Amino acid sequence: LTVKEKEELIEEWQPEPLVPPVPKDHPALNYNIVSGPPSHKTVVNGKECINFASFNFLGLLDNPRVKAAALASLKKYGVGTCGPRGFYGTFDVHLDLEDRLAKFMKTEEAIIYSYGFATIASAIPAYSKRGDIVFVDRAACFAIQKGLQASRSDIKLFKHNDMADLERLLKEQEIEDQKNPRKARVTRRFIVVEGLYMNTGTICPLPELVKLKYKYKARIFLEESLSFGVLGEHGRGVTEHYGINIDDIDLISANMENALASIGGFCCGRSFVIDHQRLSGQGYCFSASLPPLLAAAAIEALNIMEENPGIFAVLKEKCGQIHKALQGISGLKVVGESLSPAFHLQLEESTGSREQDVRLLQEIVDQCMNRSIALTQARYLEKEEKCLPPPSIRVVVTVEQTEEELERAASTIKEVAQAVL
Amino acid sequence: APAYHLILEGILILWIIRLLFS
Amino acid sequence: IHHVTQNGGLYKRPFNEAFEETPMLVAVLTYVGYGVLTLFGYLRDFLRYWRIEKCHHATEREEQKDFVSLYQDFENFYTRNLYMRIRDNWNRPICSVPGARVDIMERQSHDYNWSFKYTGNIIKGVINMGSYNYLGFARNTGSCQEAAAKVLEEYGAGVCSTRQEIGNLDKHEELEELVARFLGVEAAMAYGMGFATNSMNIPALVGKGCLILSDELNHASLVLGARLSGATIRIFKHNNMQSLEKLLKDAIVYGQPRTRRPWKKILILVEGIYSMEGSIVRLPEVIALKKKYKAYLYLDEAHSIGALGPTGRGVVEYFGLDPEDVDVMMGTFTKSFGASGGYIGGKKELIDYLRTHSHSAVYATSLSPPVVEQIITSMKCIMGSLGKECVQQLAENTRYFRRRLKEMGFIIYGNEDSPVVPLMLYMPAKIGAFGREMLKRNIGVVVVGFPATPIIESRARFCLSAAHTKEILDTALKEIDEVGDLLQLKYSRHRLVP
Amino acid sequence: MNSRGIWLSYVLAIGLLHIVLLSIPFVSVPVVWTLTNLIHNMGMYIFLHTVKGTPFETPDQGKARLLTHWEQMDYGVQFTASRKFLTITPIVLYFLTSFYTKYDQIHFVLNTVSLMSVLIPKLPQLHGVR
Amino acid sequence: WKQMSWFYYQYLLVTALYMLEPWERTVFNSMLVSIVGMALYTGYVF
Ligand SMILES: CCCCCCCCCCCCCCCC(=O)CSCCNC(=O)CCNC(=O)[C@H](O)C(C)(C)COP(=O)(O)OP(=O)(O)OC[C@H]1O[C@@H](n2cnc3c(N)ncnc32)[C@H](O)[C@@H]1OP(=O)(O)O
Ligand SMILES: Cc1ncc(COP(=O)(O)O)c(CN[C@@H](CO)C(=O)O)c1O
Repeated sequence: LTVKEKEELIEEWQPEPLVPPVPKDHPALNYNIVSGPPSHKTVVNGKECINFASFNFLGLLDNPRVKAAALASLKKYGVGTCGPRGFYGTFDVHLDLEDRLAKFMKTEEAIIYSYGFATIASAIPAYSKRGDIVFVDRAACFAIQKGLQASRSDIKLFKHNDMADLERLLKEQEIEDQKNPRKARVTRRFIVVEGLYMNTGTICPLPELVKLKYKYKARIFLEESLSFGVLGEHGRGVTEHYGINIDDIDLISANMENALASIGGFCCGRSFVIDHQRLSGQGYCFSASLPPLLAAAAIEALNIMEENPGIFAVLKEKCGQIHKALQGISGLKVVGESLSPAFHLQLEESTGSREQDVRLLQEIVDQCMNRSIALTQARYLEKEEKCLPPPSIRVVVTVEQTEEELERAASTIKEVAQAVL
Repeated sequence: APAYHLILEGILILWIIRLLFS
Repeated sequence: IHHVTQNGGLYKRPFNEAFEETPMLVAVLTYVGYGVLTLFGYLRDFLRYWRIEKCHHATEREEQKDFVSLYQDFENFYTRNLYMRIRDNWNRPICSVPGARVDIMERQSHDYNWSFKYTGNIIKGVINMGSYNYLGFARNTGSCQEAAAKVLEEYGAGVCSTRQEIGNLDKHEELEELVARFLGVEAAMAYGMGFATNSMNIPALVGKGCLILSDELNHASLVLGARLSGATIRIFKHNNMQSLEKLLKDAIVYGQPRTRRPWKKILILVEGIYSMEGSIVRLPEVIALKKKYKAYLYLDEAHSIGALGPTGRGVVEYFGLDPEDVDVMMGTFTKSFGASGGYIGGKKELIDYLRTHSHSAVYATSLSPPVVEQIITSMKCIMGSLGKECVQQLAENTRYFRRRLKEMGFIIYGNEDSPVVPLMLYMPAKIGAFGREMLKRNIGVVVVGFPATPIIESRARFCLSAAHTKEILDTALKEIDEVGDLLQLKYSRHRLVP
Repeated sequence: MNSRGIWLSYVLAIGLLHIVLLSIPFVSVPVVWTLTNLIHNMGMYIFLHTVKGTPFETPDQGKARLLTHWEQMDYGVQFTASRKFLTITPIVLYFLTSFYTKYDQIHFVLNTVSLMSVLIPKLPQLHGVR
Repeated sequence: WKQMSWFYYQYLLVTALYMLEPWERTVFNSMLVSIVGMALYTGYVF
């Protein structure tokens, strides 16, 4: 019954603290400070160096055309919006960019979010509900994993890049379908897949995954946040790469931060599906919209990509020779295809643990800053993760490099890889 | 002037009161 | 000193918050209205097994689409049947800077709101009362905004990297030292979206085996970050200390549901000046009550970071408490500073943990240069020249607008000094009609319903500003009085006659 | 819910279903009391026991679309203040259709049957079977 | 009284008739005249 003298006595209860004491050894703790803009020739900690770890694959960041078109829209709009876009928060630069992205991807409509991590964390759970089943790549990025967790449902992970395993896993759903035909009519299936993964670094097989959707009646959500403005003859995603109609890929969602060098994300598709996020998109309505000087810098960058569709051939040649020039180093190996831009350098013959394994790569990175070359290693959260990648180094190539600066990059890293490993 | 339901019509008053206290 | 309670919390100034009760005549006629719309909803949805009555409207591909209906037939019975009838009152585009008078694009539908066309004419002058423009820092030609275009040249328009790896500029450290001296805390950290300060740092803090003591009507992002954390959520009633204290000493004697063990830690998520019912939290009574039961407090001042107080710093300065008494502080720079993003605030043993384990610092890119150099020069202006003058202006526009609008005979929620003023429209047809009549009268307002608030509690919000003058307000009070008689919105038993 | 306001509309709904279904002089009989019992018991069974789901969109993300209206309301709490009111008032309509019926066992077989198809699904035993 | 134009406007608001299409707002209006028509029918007997 727990009388009033007992219930006051049980107030000796003391809790855990709000935050455990992070150790000094903790790797993330120290952040690099960059003076000036993080352009091609950046200054990291007072060291003039040529970077290989920012994502502006087309430059477009120190472009006089882009910085002039974004200055002319600070002079008539100020900086910020005020309202959350359902309430006087659409500035008409927004209407002019959602209209202009849908014509670039040749679809019917696009929506624009104001932050790149929430464009796909809030677009998965608007469609997927509790009684579903989603088949994931299993090499997916964190932004998908946070969207799948909010869309409470059944998540089933198939192995990396194999249709055999994907097929194997669909056939069991048709078995459980015909064992309860009544309830198999009310549940929808989705396949969530990426093009050019940011972990593994390869492309998914898309032509044999689309003729596999017409058999098992699933739906495809492609998430091309890296291959938007990289792959294809016109830079048009991964569907130009293979030659597949866009009317077969359902939802498509990139972000405007890597090839466009801006802030925020979009999500383009047909108007039957893209017209349901305005009210149920969690991050769309309950949040302020995008500053109109960032939406004017994204129209102008999107004009530059249509003036020369020949910038996509000098990015494919550029990234082709540095992937050949890193094949004979002893200690650490190359993961990714020739046409892919990031290609992180993994560590071959692991020492033993992780904290020791990160410590080996910290010395290779820190030694190269003294030569001329800036690079970083891929950061992760080891505890909140469905499949944890091994430690690696990320090597990001851009168009504003040179054959001479690309070779100097491969010969310098081979000279210090064997002097530490 | 009942016909034949006045017992069950009595127990419906009882079932209200058994339902009410909770 | 002014008022002490049994919860131990003491108030130094009076707390006068009133919430009128529905008249019960109006409350009947709201269900008569909502049922009619529903009854006809089926009728409009009845013609779906015959695609001839209505065409050229969003439907499946029908060339290879024999899958499961993507939207449940019963489902979305609100977007395409009730929202769509009065839909021309929300997504209104703008042609100029959003301070005081603003241009509106004129549009017109022929399909009874299924597709639009933009005529060409723009309403040149329109008093707007739907923009978080406190202290009015939203202008195109200002001294504070003149130093944001200088850093927009050399710096760029967006760092193509993440804070942990090559995406940490030197602008980002000179902001996080300035905020910590603004608030009165030891460290700080800035993010880039204020929605994702909450949905990305609540799950890094609490976990599985902890209790979250939410408030009945919080924002949708505090709801999201408490769902991703895996902690157990219990909802206490709106601004009710008796309902919290019951729910908080019932959770200590007992424990985790099935296993009955003790909880690991308990945190309470509250806000300052809630947007829907604009009302300040009873903050001396939570702090005097979390010291009794040894819980933690997640304060969240987004609608009061520049908008309330003797100098505008916080809901903490308003009550006269020391900030070093609240575990975490949240904030967005979109309301009073006219810039995107948001901070978080606390001790150095917490910000060292959030620079390390938060989801945004490792996967998401950071603030863009130009918008980070606008929050810096606008925060410096508040400390002084003329920064303590525009705060006193917003304090006396609130009082004047509020009593002159309550003496008329409307039903207004909220506290006496809270610059969001909700007017009550308890009918679903007056949502689509109060919004459309004010454009004839040259004034733009904001009207909401079920998506943001309770279905039966439709209202209209009147976010004030310091760029509003006395002559702008009296023009607007002249036209609410006329529309208040045209649709009969004056219904409150009391009437504060002067 | 507004417990005074939602009950008052519900009582006025019975009074409006009674006054329109009254004396109708092609059928000039006081069996319109029995017809007020017949329509309403079949009306409740549709809107509280047949229609399954919720009228909005993504309430709490995924929420129970396989649960009826009677068993999704009030967060599934047994006998609160309104669950009694919804099971005490249709049984009182049985009493009024026997003071103006003056039992004659031909409309009686339509009043007890229409009462059990309302009373049995409100029992807190069977919860999810159908 | 000429002011009957205003009293009809209130009938559209407090019955949610205002936002309904004017090709299917008479279906409601032609029904209620017959409901009252079948209620003035109702009136004589009993
Ligand atoms: C006529 C036309 C009308 C026109 C209108 C159009 C409007 C135009 C658009 C304008 C755009 C406006 C932009 C500005 C917005 C603004 O200025 C700020 S306005 C921001 C206010 N927004 C909202 O508040 C929306 C979300 N609100 C809720 O979600 C409520 O809470 C419900 C009562 C609905 C859930 O109630 P429920 O869902 O029925 O109950 P559940 O248990 O199913 O809840 C489902 C899961 O969430 C958990 N949970 C429920 N409550 C919770 C709470 N309190 N605190 C923490 N968690 C809560 C439950 O524990 C479940 O967790 P799980 O067990 O993990 O699944
Ligand atoms: C606790 C909390 N967190 C976040 C936000 C909005 O985030 P934002 O920075 O994206 O506007 C608000 C207010 N949200 C406002 C934004 O103006 C709205 O109208 O939706 C809030 O109260």
